[PDB]
Amino acid sequence: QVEEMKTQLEELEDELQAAEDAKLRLEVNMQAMKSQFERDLQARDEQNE
Amino acid sequence: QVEEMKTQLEELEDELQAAEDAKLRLEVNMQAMKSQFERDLQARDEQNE
Amino acid sequence: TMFGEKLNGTDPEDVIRNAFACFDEEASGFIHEDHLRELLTTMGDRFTDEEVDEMYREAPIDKKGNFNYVEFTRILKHGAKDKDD
Amino acid sequence: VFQEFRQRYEILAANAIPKGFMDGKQACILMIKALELDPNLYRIGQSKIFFRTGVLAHLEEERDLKITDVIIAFQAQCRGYLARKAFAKRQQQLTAMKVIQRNCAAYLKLRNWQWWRLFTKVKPLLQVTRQEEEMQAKDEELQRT
Amino acid sequence: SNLEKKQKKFDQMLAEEKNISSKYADERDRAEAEAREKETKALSLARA
Amino acid sequence: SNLEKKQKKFDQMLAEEKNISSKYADERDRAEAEAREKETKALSLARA
Amino acid sequence: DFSEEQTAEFKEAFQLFDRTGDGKILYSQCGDVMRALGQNPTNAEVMKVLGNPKSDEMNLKTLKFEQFLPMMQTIAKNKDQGCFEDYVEGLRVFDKEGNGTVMGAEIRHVLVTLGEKMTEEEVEQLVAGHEDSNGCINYEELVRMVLSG
Repeated sequence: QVEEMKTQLEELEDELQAAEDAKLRLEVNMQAMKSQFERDLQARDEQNE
Repeated sequence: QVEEMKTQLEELEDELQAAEDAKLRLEVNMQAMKSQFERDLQARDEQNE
Repeated sequence: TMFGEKLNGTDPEDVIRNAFACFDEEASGFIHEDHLRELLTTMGDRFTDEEVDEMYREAPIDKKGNFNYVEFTRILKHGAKDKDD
Repeated sequence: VFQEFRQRYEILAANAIPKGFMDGKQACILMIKALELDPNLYRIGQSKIFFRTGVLAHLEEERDLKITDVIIAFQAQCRGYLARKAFAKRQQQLTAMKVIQRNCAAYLKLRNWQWWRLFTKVKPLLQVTRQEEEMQAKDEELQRT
Repeated sequence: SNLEKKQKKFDQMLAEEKNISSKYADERDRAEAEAREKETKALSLARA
Repeated sequence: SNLEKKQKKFDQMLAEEKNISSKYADERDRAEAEAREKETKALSLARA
Repeated sequence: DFSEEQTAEFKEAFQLFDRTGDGKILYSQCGDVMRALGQNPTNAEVMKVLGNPKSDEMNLKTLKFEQFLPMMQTIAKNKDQGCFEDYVEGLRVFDKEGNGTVMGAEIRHVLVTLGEKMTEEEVEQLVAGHEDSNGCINYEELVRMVLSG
């Protein structure tokens, strides 16, 4: 029982660390790509200008 | 100790449902990424118009 | 498994590259030495700048204070190595 | 100017005077009796009213006295909004960046020479990854063609 | 003369402001009192 | 002479400032209550 | 006081504002964090908090997390609560033609005529958030945006 419970310990801790870190950094990338999209917006804006 | 590890196992179960909550947040984040993808598509169509 | 115990709390180059793109908008990798130390040693988990200096005496920092990251990311991963035997 | 006169002076004391209706001279007369100032300090006209030097020196500061509470409250709301936005963005950025990157940096720097030798036998990794790397690069160059 | 009209309206403001300032003093004295009893009872029960 | 009467009105300004001094006494009283509330917070942490 | 959730929020802000030593808190730091944590009124509360107009030493303005908690309560008793009707009427009085043709210059003028002013980079920063054109807003959109935090 203690073997299996610490097995779930390791498995769930590793999976939660990976998933949450990827999620937070993927929202960081979300903001970054939104920023690049808005730079392309100002590029089209200056072409129109 | 038997009830001590029983209580610890219940806590591990609770953080397990926390793990499926993190998974659900994974799906909501991915659908949000696709959603903003079509929002950007509509935005560029707006600038073309 | 004795390599398996050697890998934890790390991720491939993509996420580090994305983060380095995030923190400075220019993404040119001009991490100024004062800016680098301020962003690294000061906030977050407190640790000593003296042990931070291992990133200075060993890792190749670019001149005039700025610090490139793409070569740094490559050497952190298996992509690049400082020297060869 | 008449319209400028309204926009500059009636903004001080417009309530307790009937409003809405428009008339060239009549509205000016109502505004004058609302100010109950000297007829000797100006002369009436059809387009513009010409005053003397000292009339402006006692009317502007009333706006400063009155609009003070409103501007204080509005700038307080603006400062609060700015503080919330900057604080939230800051804190989320510092958490993500510093936590993740200091964790990775510590893990690599402790293991930069904890197992240096075994990290130096990674030379044949480049040789053995060449087939997969070449196949992949072939794929992306095919899509770039 | 407009200072004189200011004088009379200022005298009425003198009266009304004396009244309102006395009211402020009264209400703040009531507030300081009720606060004093509040902390006295809180500290007494806490120390007991 | 009317300005001397204004100076009498300024003596009444002094009177309202005495009232404001009463509010100032209220200010020290509320500051003491505030400090005692800080002491009560530390005390309540000790109770927890 | 509420449950320990607000104490936990104050604790995580305490470890968040840990520069130059986590333990000590600057009154500037505590004021900023309390404002951002949902309390608009911050202008004249320095005298109502410190009890001393002393604002000369930036390095050491003593404050501790212990007495910090009642300070938050005596601020959060909401000594002032305004609503947009006064704000919009003041701006429409400040308005010129009832629609806001070009409001950019005069808003800067009215904010630089006030004695208690602190920043100009925020003055140039306010353009963000739908305040992009030459004062195109009739102030309703910006009031709605600011009253959302």
